[PDB]
Amino acid sequence: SAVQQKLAALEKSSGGRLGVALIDTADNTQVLYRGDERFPMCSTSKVMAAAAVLKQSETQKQLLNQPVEIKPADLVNYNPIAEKHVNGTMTLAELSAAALQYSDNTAMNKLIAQLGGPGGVTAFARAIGDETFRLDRTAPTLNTAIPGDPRDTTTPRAMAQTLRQLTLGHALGETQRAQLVTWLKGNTTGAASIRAGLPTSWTVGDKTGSGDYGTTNDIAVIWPQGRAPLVLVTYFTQPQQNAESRRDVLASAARIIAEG
Ligand SMILES: *C(=O)[C@@H](NC(=O)[C@H](N)c1ccccc1)[C@@H]1N[C@@H](C(=O)O)C(C)(C)S1
Repeated sequence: SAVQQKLAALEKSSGGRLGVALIDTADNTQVLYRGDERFPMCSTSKVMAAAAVLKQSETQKQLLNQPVEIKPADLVNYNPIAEKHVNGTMTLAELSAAALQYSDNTAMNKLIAQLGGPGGVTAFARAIGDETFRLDRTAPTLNTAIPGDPRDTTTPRAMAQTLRQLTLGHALGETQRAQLVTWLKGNTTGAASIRAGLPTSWTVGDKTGSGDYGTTNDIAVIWPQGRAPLVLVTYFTQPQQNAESRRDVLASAARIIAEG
């Protein structure tokens, strides 16, 4: 197509490896660029963890109100919210909000522990039909993003298909799906990524990701006004370990997609 040429041109101008997957839910067509290649998810895998706890809430009705201790030894590299409740407690609802809207790594590790380890997160992915998603490590070592390392990776095709079933499909209950949609719309970390390349009248819920080798990710569900919703995944990684983040590439990919 024409989007393929411009995405390939954007990737050439960036010096890195770009992966894009779009699903238009009006006709279920797919716009893929390197859609079957493996990319490090970094903190875009947090959506899987929050959705798995939400799935647990379908049986444990009062699970999200359960308090969880935040002790100093739980602190890691980036804890913007959990820093404020040390020697106190946060409920699983506020931990999911801290993980999704502020990318709190301590909040993520608390979701992983609630699920019985990273194997419990991958289990939820297989239970909803995702055979590519694999979580192998806790935060922050899941952000190492070594080239060729299969740990903590997924493909754009699989992540877009899964994100649709969670936010638009019916892998979750209504209260759970609406709670996940509300969380993603309140994200505070994606102003410079997918959101920066979309028409400002479009409402977006998204989750960003960052890691070593300049890894810059963003997955998003997009509601255009007067049009069926869309799902967009943008993965980007770079050859140099000390590479700087490239959120501008994610915006440019979204603009190329939105024009399509
Ligand atoms: C996952 O994406 C997380 N990233 C990390 O833990 C990295 N070790 C890191 C990268 C850059 C600065 C500090 C730590 C969290 N999610 C990122 C994001 O959404 O962009 C993050 C920078 C907020 S940290």
